[PDB]
Amino acid sequence: AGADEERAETARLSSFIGAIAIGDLVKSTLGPKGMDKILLSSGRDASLMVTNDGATILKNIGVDNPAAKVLVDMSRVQDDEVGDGTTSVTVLAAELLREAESLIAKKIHPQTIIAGWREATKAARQALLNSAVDHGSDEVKFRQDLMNIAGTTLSSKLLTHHKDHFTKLAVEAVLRLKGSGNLEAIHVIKKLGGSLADSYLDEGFLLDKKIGVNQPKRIENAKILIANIEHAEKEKMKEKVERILKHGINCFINRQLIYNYPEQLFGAAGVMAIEHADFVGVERLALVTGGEIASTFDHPELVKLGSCKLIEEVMIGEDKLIHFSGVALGEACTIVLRGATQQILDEAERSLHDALCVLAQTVKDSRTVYGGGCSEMLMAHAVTQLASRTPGKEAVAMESYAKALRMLPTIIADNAGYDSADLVAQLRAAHSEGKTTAGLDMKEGTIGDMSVLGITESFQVKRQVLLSAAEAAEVILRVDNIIKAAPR
Amino acid sequence: AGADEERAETARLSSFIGAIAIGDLVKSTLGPKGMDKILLSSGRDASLMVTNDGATILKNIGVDNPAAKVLVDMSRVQDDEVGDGTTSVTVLAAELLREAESLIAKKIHPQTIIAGWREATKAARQALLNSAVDHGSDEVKFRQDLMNIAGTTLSSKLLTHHKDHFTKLAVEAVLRLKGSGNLEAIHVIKKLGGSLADSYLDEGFLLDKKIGVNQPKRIENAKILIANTGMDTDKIKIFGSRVRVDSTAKVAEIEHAEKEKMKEKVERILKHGINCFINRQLIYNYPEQLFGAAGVMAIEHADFVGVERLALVTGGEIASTFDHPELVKLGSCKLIEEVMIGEDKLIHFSGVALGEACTIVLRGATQQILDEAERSLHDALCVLAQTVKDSRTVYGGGCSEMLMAHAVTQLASRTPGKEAVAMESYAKALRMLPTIIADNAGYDSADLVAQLRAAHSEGKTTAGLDMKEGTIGDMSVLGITESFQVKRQVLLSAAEAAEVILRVDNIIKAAPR
Amino acid sequence: AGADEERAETARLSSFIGAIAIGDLVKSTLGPKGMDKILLSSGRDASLMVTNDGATILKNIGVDNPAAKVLVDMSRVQDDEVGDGTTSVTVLAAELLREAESLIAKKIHPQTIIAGWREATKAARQALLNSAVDHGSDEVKFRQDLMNIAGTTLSSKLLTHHKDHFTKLAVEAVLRLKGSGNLEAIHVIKKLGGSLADSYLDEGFLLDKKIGVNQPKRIENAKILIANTGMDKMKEKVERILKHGINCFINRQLIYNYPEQLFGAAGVMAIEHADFVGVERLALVTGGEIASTFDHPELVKLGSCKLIEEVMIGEDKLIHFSGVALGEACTIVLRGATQQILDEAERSLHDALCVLAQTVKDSRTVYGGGCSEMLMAHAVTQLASRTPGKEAVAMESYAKALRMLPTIIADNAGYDSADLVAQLRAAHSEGKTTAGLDMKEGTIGDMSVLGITESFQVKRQVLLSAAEAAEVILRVDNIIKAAPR
Amino acid sequence: AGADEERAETARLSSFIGAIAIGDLVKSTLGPKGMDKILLSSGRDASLMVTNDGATILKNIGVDNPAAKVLVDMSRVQDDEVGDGTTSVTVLAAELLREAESLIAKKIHPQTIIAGWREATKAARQALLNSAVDHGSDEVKFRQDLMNIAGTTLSSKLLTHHKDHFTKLAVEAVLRLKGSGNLEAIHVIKKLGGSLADSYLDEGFLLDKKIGVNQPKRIENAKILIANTGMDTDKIKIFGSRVRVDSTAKVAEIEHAEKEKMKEKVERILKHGINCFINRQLIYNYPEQLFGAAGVMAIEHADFVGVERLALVTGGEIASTFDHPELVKLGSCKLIEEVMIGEDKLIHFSGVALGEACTIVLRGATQQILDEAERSLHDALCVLAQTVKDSRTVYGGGCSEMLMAHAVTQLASRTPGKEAVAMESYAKALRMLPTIIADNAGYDSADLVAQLRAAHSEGKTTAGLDMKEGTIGDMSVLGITESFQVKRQVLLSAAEAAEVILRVDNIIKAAPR
Repeated sequence: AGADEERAETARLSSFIGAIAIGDLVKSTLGPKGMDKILLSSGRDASLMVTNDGATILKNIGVDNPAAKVLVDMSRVQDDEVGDGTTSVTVLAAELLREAESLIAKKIHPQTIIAGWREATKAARQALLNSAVDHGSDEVKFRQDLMNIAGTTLSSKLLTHHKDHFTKLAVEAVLRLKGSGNLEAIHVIKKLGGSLADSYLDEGFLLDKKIGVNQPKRIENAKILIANIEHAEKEKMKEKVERILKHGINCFINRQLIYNYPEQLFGAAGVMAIEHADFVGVERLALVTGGEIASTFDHPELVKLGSCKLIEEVMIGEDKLIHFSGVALGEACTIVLRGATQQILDEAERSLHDALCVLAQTVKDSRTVYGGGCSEMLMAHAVTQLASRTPGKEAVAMESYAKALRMLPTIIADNAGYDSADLVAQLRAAHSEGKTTAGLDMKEGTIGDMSVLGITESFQVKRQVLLSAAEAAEVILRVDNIIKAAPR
Repeated sequence: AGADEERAETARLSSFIGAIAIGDLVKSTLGPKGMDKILLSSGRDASLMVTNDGATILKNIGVDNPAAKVLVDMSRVQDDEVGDGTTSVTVLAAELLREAESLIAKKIHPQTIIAGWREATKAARQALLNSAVDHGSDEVKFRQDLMNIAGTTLSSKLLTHHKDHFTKLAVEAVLRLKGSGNLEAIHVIKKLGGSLADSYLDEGFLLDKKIGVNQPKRIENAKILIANTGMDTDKIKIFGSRVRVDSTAKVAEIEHAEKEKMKEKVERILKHGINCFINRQLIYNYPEQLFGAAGVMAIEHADFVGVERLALVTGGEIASTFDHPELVKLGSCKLIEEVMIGEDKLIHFSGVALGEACTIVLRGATQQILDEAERSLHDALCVLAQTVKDSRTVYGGGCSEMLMAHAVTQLASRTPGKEAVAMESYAKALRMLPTIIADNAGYDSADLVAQLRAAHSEGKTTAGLDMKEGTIGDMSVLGITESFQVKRQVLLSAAEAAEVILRVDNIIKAAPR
Repeated sequence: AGADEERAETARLSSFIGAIAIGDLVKSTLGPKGMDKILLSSGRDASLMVTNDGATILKNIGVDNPAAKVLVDMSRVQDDEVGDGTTSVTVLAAELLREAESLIAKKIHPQTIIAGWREATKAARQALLNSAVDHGSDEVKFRQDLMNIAGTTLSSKLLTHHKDHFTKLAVEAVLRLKGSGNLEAIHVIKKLGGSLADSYLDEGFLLDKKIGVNQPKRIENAKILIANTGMDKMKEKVERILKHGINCFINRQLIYNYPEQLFGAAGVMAIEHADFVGVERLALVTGGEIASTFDHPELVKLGSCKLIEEVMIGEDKLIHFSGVALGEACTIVLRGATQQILDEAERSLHDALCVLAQTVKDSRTVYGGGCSEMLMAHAVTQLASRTPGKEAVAMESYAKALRMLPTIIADNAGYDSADLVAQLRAAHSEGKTTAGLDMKEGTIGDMSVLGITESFQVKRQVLLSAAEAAEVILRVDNIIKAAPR
Repeated sequence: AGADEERAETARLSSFIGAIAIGDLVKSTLGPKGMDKILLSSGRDASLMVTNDGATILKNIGVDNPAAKVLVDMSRVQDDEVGDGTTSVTVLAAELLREAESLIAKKIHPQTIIAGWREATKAARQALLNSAVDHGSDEVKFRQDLMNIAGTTLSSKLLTHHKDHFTKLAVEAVLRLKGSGNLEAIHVIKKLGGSLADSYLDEGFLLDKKIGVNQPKRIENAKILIANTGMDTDKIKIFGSRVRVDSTAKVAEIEHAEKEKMKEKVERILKHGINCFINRQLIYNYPEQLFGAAGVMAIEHADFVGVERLALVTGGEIASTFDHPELVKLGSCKLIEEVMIGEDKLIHFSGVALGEACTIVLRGATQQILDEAERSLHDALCVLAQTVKDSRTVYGGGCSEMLMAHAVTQLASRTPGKEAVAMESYAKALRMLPTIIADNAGYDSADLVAQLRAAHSEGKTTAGLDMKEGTIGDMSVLGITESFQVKRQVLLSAAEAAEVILRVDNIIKAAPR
């Protein structure tokens, strides 16, 4: 018999070990004091990637022979419906495995124990019916629009002091982006500087390049041009200007290298040109400006369409950047974030991305549950009764699944800056009482009414995680006759 | 000549160790709650090969120095007559070796113990034409088409939580396939996503490739072109040099030649009404612009295995140089289209006039467990083809094995000297199988042995090992049956294979390399 | 992904060691007795670079595996806003790590302590707004212009013999600079010549080139031509040239020899291979021009006429562009004995140039010499006991961090630091804002009389930077770098 | 390596060690239950050779420094005269060295003992004409063709279950081979598919090659063409340089010349009706297209040994340049087809007018054991031809050996001791064969030797060792007899082979080793 064939302690052990390694990096990731991690791999890579977004980093690397890559793969499917909030789904699945060592002690066919997954099914649907849910989300909405879930996504981030304001801003972006238009060209970049808003909302696309030191500082009623013996050269210079002056051209964007002679002309003319502009920015721009047909210098007049509300290069603080705004279409937009400048700040890139996808499905699902772990504690109180009442080893299955839910309250609290045991202690009493609105308040250090906060979780997050968490655990109970394995 | 010299007992030890190692990995697999395990090999494979079928996994890799690969090789010949169901045959041979320690204490000649192997042929009587087996297999059959044996083969396999449905599907595939044709062009692939059914049973042949973004979405009344030689043209055997030509107007001569190559492809193609072009290799860029405007869909670097299968299905192609079109090419016309299965974009060839060959498509939840379907798929194809045309089956769950065991113990004493001891050791070899079935179950093996024997001795052949139950039950209610053929060949298989292990050192042939 | 992984107690230690190593090198660089440090590297380094200014040397090199480069990187953003004065911000951030040993003694959760940083948010108020004052820096100002902060800024620098005079000069530059809105046109170079003044203030831009050992010395009502393309034909250049009255030609590249004979007879001074960077500033200065082919003259070119001449300075002969109409851009020229200490001036100026531009805009400053530093410590001690407690242990620890600064300033000076710290606190608690550490005295004295003051901006930004940067350290692992192994 | 450091008596030891090493390996080979051995070597070999025939493996390899190959080399001359049957002669020679230890304490002139070999001719002239004999074998013969000695040759080999049937087949092969025509063109190969018969008789020659994917599947009324020179054209007597052409304009002239080679082959081909072309070497690509359209099957790189044999079979041909077709070549037109032996593909040439040369194809149930058939077949082919030609035989199963042993023991003692001691040592040497026959039989050796001697001493020549019985039985009833020639020349040759052993040490083959 060839190859390494493992199922029993052998499969379970490897599954066990894969889950424990992932949980330690991820646990610090969740909540207000969530920690940013940068990964550098020695060999076959040359830089450190900053991602404290659990979904993004896990997808990127297939580090070991032990099983975990497939478990990792299913999270992204989750991340398109809701996906986000905080990365808690992976952590819960991992701890479920730890009780399995206890299971070897009971030394029997563990498949009967598989009933825990059945238990997961009732518990999953139970949280889909029991408690209070939002009835709002009218469309546009005066202020139930945000200050809610994005804030919870933001809760996972330290930057959430001035930032909670920024989170509010993201819904304005979604309100403009809904209906017939698809969830297309959305661009966000953080910047160096300090103001009350700590962010500006553009009515257009944001780019980072400059023609040269010479040229007009900014342009208004702007026109945009996008392009795919020495005396003879001058003819190229003049044709450009002759076509240029009549239009009133204010800005030129070129995907590739730009010839030096025209640069001189642009400065005097009052026209801003961009050398080697990135192609991806351009495609988003075409949808935004109304598009144009890009070919040879014949491109001018009406083959070119150009929006003109306002194009300017503005110092936001440290580094100069160029702002395109006021697109007539409204389908494609850009949001500019600001911060104190840290890896923790790059964390915000995750948060907003997390926020845009969630609202798209918030209107479509018309269903939500309370955030801050309110949903999770309530399920736990109900499941505890269930374990003892049922007969057999089935009860063992049911009891272990129930205690898994305990960690979410603990994980949010641990990164809070407050002691988890007391938190776990106080939290359970409130939820048991039958008070659904009450949950974990990171800001107050204890428990409070999150309805006021407005924090809510989208309906899709609870149903996909609970059913799919099974892969981590199914491997555990296929059989447990305990023989070999190759631990790590 | 060439060291590694072993004889008698020294030879037995290398042999003895190989048999014990194989049994523990394979033991887990047998029965309704069997085992599926993930294989990593590193350096030359770089992926997870989790295999349920003992036969499939054993053939793929020759892991170590001790001899066992040859014993493994023999199982496939058994498979190419049926040798599947649930893997049990390898285990019987392994336990044969344990009695050998007993044999040294015997103090007789060890090589007429070997004559015991002819006894194994005699043992064939116990499992052959002994006990009623099955009825049915009318042809096309309304309800006996499946939900029987495939389900049991699958029962030992984990995938059966959703795969038991897949198993039912496979006989539909055999009904279309069976006839004087024999067994060709059955193409089956696994998909990285899907629905509850987890399989879609396509009308014809399924391939996954696209010409490029520019080109028409569908073609109908389709013509198919297959070429041995690529579209690419230039260098030949001898470059003649990397060239620049002596002036301005001769550069044009080389450029012009490329245009002709374009011209031949369009002129021949348009008359035929060419809907799709499939080439097993690199495709030259110039023709690609042409195909888009024409309304023709081409496939770059199509796999040769897919192409040959397609040729049988379409009606064949004579694959030569650009003269290849019109009648040297036989094109079947129905529909060729690129469709999305439910996730990834694939191209479907269907509506084949021949009808001889068909394609099965599988879908899943994206895990190690999903790749399980790929291996189990191979396992399923073998069971169903044989079950319908052999018109014979035996009760599963080890029911057949215990009944045989009761009769064999009696036989050894009955014979006189030399014949008696050899045959008895073979007889006890049947006893481990009941134990192996129960052990993977998660239920107590010792309890199982005494209760099991009592039901078989009594005469009720239906009773067997019920893993779901944890005790002994009625096998027939389950619908668990084993192909008749697996038992007939295994008895012959075990006899020749078991003593291979008793004579060992390092056995021959592979085919000259 | 692989990497090197450290967490909670072990990760903190690596952070701990990086902070302590930096503080010892930087501590010697504070106040009138600051020590000059010299460094050498091989590969992309050409020669020994010696920098008093902590920010300049730290930015240049990421020497080893331990984490510290990002903390270091941050100080420069502060520098554009102000940064300098004396390097102390790095020291305060470093010492806050010492209380971490105390945190293990706490034995619970390091995150809760982090609340003190919020308490610091309350700060940047009580430090300077309240407690210590400076009422002045009204605008331009007759005598508070200098003989103040620059002297302290240069105190850390050994140059301060002749150099303190140089420092006085720097505030004159700010006065012209203030009004329009922002800094982006100041150029500073050092010369190999020597004089008591040790510096000349140029009303325009300074460049170091000559046409050749021929051509007129002086041009009048000068017109300036800048060309993108090289001169590498004779008649076209002269015909266009004569009509303009062309006094000087500057080309950013190789120049062709035939033209050169013509320029001398005409009475036109040309510059060969003038650096592009100098030219770009000149364009803003002179109104700019479009530097095209030989169609360049007349209208596409703009020229500023005042005085362009070659004048010897000390030893070397330099060419002076001056009298710019715009007024936005100005050039500072420094001269000295000619030693690594002289190069120290290059390090030293990027410590005073930035401060002054900011001094007019803030309209606020604080007394220097650590006067602000001890007073803030007295105020913060009260805060720890008043806040109920979680925010208190953390807050008290921050307060004691301020105690080291008085000690570091004294240590540099050549006096017993504890005695110094001791005498210092009594004067600050008294209510006299002006009183501070007088290193020359060896005791405490009136900071205002010898003039030292610190920009308001340095203290308010540092509080935000030192604190927030320090907390990222406890949670952050690996830090951006190559890290093979 | 310089000085061996062995002295006079120890010189004897090197001979002594060589004899003991060889006897154990050959020991399993003898008698109805024998073991098959596989050898693996690195250094100018290939992949594992398996030899049941002791003579074949010993002859092929010069493994080590001690003397033995010269003894070994001798067995082949025996093989031409008779050879095979079972390998026993090597075993007896090795045994005689064991008594030499007894001889050292026998403070007696060792060379006198040599006279034993002088009287070893007594075994030579006494075994001959005083025991058994065969007098039949008329020619072809209805039942004496086999089911005799070949079965005995096979008996030494375990395969005797399915295999004894195969041995019977071999005589059919010898009968067709007999007449005034010569010993030419015999070829045997095995197939990996199971059948009870395990063999098929092919009327013609078997080869395994094909023209390509295109071409008619089979041909009928076939004409065969063999070429001494390759289809490839360019080199000629004078190369014309290794050039090509300075552009692609002038490339056309060279290409045109190629077409003429294509034309000559078709013109000559069509008139003849040519159905198959066989060439021993590389085949040029251009003609390949021609053959497919014409309907002619050609073979690329055909092996020369098969070809030469084929020529005798087809009536032959004169192979030279392309002038070679029509009358210069003679072809046999019965049937040439590529047929699948239910498994691995191969091509069959059949219906030869000459009848002089024929080929045997064997099929295997599934094991190492049927490569054994290659091993076994060689033994069966040679033995039967000898039985008819010699017109003499002796009883098998060791019947001959015990009788002679009884006769030898009396002569030594009753003659003068100088000639007596030598003779007596020789006598007990014959004793081991009875022991080895029983040893591989399955019964205790001690009991067997004892019961054996009493029956032979009494006077029944027919009685011998019945391995199936485990005791002594009537040899004649089982039909086992040994060719008279195997006994006749072994006694003479063994006597002169053993003599070279005691006196001479170091000896071996060629240098580099």
